[PDB]
Amino acid sequence: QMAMYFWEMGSNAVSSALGACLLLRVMARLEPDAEEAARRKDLAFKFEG
Amino acid sequence: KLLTWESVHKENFLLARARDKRESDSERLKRTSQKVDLALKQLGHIREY
Amino acid sequence: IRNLLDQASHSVGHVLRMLLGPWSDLLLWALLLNRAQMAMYFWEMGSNAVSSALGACLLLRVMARLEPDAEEAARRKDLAFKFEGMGVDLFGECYRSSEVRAARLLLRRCPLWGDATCLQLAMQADARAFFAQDGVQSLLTQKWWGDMASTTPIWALVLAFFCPPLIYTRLITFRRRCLRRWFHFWGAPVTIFMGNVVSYLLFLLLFSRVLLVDFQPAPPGSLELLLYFWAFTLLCEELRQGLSGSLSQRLRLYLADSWNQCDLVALTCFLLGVGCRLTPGLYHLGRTVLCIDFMVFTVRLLHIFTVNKQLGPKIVIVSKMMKDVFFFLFFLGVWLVAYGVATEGLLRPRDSDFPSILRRVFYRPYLQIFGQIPQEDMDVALMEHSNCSSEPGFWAHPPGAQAGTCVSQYANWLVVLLLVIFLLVANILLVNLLIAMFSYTFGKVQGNSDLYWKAQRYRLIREFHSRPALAPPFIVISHLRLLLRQLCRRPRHFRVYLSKEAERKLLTWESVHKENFLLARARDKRESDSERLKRTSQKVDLALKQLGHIREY
Amino acid sequence: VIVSKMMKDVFFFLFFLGVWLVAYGVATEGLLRPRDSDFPSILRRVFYRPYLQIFGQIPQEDMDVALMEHSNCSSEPGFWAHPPGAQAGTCVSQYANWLVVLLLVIFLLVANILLVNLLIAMFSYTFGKVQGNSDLYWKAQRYRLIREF
Amino acid sequence: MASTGGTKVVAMGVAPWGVVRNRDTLINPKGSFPARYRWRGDPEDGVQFPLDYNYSAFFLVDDGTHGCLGGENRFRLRLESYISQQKTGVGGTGIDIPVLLLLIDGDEKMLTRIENATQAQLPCLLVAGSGGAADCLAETLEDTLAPGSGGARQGEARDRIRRFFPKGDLEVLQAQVERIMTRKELLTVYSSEDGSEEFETIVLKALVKACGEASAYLDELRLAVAWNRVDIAQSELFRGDIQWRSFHLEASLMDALLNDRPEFVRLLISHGLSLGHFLTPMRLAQLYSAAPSNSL
Ligand SMILES: CC(C)CCC[C@@H](C)[C@H]1CC[C@H]2[C@@H]3CC=C4C[C@@H](OC(=O)CCC(=O)O)CC[C@]4(C)[C@H]3CC[C@]12C
Ligand SMILES: CC(C)CCC[C@@H](C)[C@H]1CC[C@H]2[C@@H]3CC=C4C[C@@H](OC(=O)CCC(=O)O)CC[C@]4(C)[C@H]3CC[C@]12C
Ligand SMILES: CC(C)CCC[C@@H](C)[C@H]1CC[C@H]2[C@@H]3CC=C4C[C@@H](OC(=O)CCC(=O)O)CC[C@]4(C)[C@H]3CC[C@]12C
Ligand SMILES: CC(C)CCC[C@@H](C)[C@H]1CC[C@H]2[C@@H]3CC=C4C[C@@H](OC(=O)CCC(=O)O)CC[C@]4(C)[C@H]3CC[C@]12C
Ligand SMILES: CC(C)CCC[C@@H](C)[C@H]1CC[C@H]2[C@@H]3CC=C4C[C@@H](OC(=O)CCC(=O)O)CC[C@]4(C)[C@H]3CC[C@]12C
Repeated sequence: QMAMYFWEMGSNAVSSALGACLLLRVMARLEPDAEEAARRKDLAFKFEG
Repeated sequence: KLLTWESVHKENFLLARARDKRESDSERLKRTSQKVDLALKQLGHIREY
Repeated sequence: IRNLLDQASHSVGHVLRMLLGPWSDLLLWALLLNRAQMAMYFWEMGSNAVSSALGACLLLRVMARLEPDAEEAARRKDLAFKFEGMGVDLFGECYRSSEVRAARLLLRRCPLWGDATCLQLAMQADARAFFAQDGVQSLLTQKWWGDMASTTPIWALVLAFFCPPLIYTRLITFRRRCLRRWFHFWGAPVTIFMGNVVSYLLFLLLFSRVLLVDFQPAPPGSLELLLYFWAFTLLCEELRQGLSGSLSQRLRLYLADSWNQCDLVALTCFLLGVGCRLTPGLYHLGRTVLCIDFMVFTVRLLHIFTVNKQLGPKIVIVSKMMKDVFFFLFFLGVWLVAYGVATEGLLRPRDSDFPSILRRVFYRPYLQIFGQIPQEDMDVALMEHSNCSSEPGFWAHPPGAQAGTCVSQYANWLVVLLLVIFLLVANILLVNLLIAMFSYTFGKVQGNSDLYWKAQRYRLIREFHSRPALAPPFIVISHLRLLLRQLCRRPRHFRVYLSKEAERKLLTWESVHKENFLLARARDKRESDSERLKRTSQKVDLALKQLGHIREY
Repeated sequence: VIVSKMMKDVFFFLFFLGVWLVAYGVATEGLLRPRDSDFPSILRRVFYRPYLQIFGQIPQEDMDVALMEHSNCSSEPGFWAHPPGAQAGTCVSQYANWLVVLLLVIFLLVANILLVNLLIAMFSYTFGKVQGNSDLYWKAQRYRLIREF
Repeated sequence: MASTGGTKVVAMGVAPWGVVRNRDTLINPKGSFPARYRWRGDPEDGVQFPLDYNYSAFFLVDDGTHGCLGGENRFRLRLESYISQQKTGVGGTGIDIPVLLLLIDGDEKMLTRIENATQAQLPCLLVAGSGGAADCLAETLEDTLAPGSGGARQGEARDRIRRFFPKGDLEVLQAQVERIMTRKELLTVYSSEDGSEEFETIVLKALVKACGEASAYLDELRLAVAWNRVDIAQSELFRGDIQWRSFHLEASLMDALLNDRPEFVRLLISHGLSLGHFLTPMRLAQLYSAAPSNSL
């Protein structure tokens, strides 16, 4: 919820929305469990859409 | 000038879906139930009369 | 129930022998007496909550088969759906938390429900939506690849199957330390199944080898007797499986499940092939039956591959397409009689033997659907004219060997026309309308059949576990271990063991996820817009009662 | 990009036919017994000659004895009727050739009627499914390709 | 049962061991039993009180023989002092936790109970209109220098203590009240018929008087963040003599960030922070230090 708001205040807002969606797909490949990854990868979908 | 034009369209878009959030029927039932109950608290302190 | 108690008084059926006149007990009572709202709550307080949700869904499908009326059964069977779909939703919370410990939920022995495994309680219950969810399907892959890391590739199972040295490599990761590595490879249900596929194609290779070449009228040779010793073990496996998987009560349940019939037809026919092949009189009839017998064993290979995760769903579809074929088979068979006899009546062949008259009214029109249109045998304008008949007409002998020696030519403008109408009905109407029937039912039944194949997948997976690891050529070694097992007793599946202390830690973690799930959907119930209108109307009216007692002022 | 997604449906057709091509092909080659039984030719009449019957090439004169000319071409005690084909064997049998005619009829019902028209049901379904995903997929790929050039 | 959603409120019932009468003597190997208590089975109701099946814990205290209710008192004041030393926030950083005694009416021993709480700096929260120990103290805290008649109330306190206590030794029962009233400010009166929904702010009101200039400045708004209650934090910042300085907002946003709480973050940025004096690189390293240990 805080990543959404910090996006809403800073500039570069299109690219930071894709830059967020970059790292969260990357971090979800680095999570050992399926429950933290799919929660991280769902928050990638929120920054993409 | 590329950023500030784009950040205008962010603050125009955030203040567009916040209006659609507040004017959703799920939020009018949220807000009216926070007004009827708040009107009942004004009725709780006239019962002593 | 009352009569069912009174039936059991003077005397699932074991529940009758167990129940006679705390949470668990209450729940049981509720279920037995259909207290539908109370069965839900008694589930919400007791432990074993996943298995009691499947154990509820077990009995309510059983009780709905024992209800004489349709109104109490369908009310009982609908309350089975509520315990299934809530056991689905509760396991989905448990699987998304700890995939290792939710896997231990299924393989746990609950002491209730006749000490049934939670996967076994779901397949007795025919709970297909419990097998549809990805927590059970991923757990079914792990048992299918039993101690072989179910994200294993397909091709490197094959290379390890033909190289048992390649088992002891960096590949095929798993979970006497040399001998421990051996049995966890070959005892897994992938390697048993592949050993039952590789051997069975070698049965079909051997069967074909003994059918196309090594089948001389003599008394039989090497490769024929090796086929007999082979299919004696296919008779043994199927027999043993059927008797295991009280004697003749298992028999009638074995004569259902229609691929067990095709296992019976194949072997039954096979015998009648070997029995006619060994007698000198019936040799040519003996080969004719064994050629039909090769087809039944080859279609038996199409039932072996319904365990596959890529083919299995599909194989189950083409049995659902049989109602569409039987309409094509009827509509054509109406139209094949209509076109075929009218053609054979218009042109009059002089060779009118019943094996040949029946060949030009069914077989020659049937082959026109598949491109074989003998114009020279039906159209006189492509024939050579002759006075081949003595009857007063014009004839024009056709060149075909089974078109009759001498057809007529009177209305052969119409036979040309009737061919044109036939190709419009058969190839254009009927073939392309069957694709409309296939494309529709493949839309319908696939969402049901893939829902159906999940449960079947589990059953199949479970089976191979009791099946021994050795190939059916070599399974005499495995069947003599069972015959020595029932003789060493005379002078005297998955089933993960839960520890006594690990059981409550399994339960209390699972009962946390129940109380977390019940307090999640109760919030979604209270925050529904139907409930906010429910609660505000209970607040406006209650605020109006505070206005009713100020009106006196 | 779609016809790579249709490969799972072809591989079911390729399996279901390959089951049925072994079943029809060996049972036909076992009923009629050609004397020319070389392994390049025995393998040609159990896979290749049934496979071509799916595509209109149905050699009746090579499977049905009633379209052949009868001869004592073999020495084994039966009735034979030499077929005219170059790779149908010099001398097939004729014992149960009512059934080879019947087994051809069952084959054309499974291969051309069941299997071909059930594959179109599989193609029409997955073209409904995967196209909304693959056109969503091809957009990104389009960009990558564009960037490359 | 009133709010059917709820969050299953937690309540530690610190009792003495020698009072619980239906002690099943829980399993001497390691204490791991799920052993159930026998609840209604007692014809006695004397000095043999049971334990209640409504508390999430029960810190039984074994002073001596089965008897009086005195041993557990020195434990809890030793306990609640330790609780107050413990900090609140993910990573052990934030505020010292707020502990407060709620004084519904008691006895002679209840007055010397809360003297020790003042000695360990506990903000007592006595309720007016209660009775024996509270209203004996509630009449004294409203009897300070400006409402009282100077030194004439020093003789009046002889009378009013006897009104709630018919029992003897009034002299130290007078004398210990001024020992309490040396503190006088780690103590507030819950005004009768003036709270019960404002209680959550009166609890808030007592802590600021307690922290008001040594105890790790509680700042009144950093506290509402740690309680995760948004409606307090707005009305504290929107109203109530709005004189918030820099560092009052600076450490408040830290606990809004370290503890997750994003709705408090939007409030503080709405009232504006520096973000160029806030994002000093110590605080970013502070922000990354509160990552969970078993993370990726
Ligand atoms: C020289 C002799 C000993 C070998 C005889 C040749 C064939 C009879 C063998 C060699 C390659 C084998 C195939 C290689 C690939 C596999 C994958 C295998 O898939 C699985 O069993 C696991 C997948 C699943 O069911 O989930 C099925 C058997 C199969 C087709 C094998 C079937 C039999 C084959 C054709
Ligand atoms: C009068 C002439 C045209 C013969 C008509 C007979 C047909 C009605 C029968 C004979 C052989 C049958 C086929 C032989 C092999 C099988 C495998 C079978 O595969 C499965 O679906 C297994 C799944 C399951 O049964 O659970 C599907 C039906 C099928 C194609 C049969 C489809 C219908 C056929 C053509
Ligand atoms: C696909 C739907 C429309 C049903 C159609 C079924 C027929 C196309 C099939 C089923 C039975 C078959 C017959 C089974 C028995 C034989 C006898 C056989 O004659 C002989 O045995 C002696 C040789 C000769 O002189 O023909 C010729 C073919 C025939 C009629 C077969 C021709 C084609 C038939 C009629
Ligand atoms: C035993 C006999 C019947 C041979 C069986 C082999 C087939 C499985 C293979 C051989 C050649 C293949 C084809 C050769 C050309 C390609 C192009 C290819 O086009 C794409 O989709 C590119 C898109 C992409 O891959 O990203 C699709 C598969 C296809 C049609 C192949 C489909 C399957 C085929 C027939
Ligand atoms: C489409 C699905 C059901 C799989 C079916 C595959 C077969 C239709 C294909 C794959 C391999 C092919 C064979 C590859 C090797 C040759 C050997 C070739 O014989 C010779 O080389 C010598 C010449 C002669 O005497 O025939 C004859 C055809 C044949 C069997 C081909 C015939 C058709 C085959 C069996």
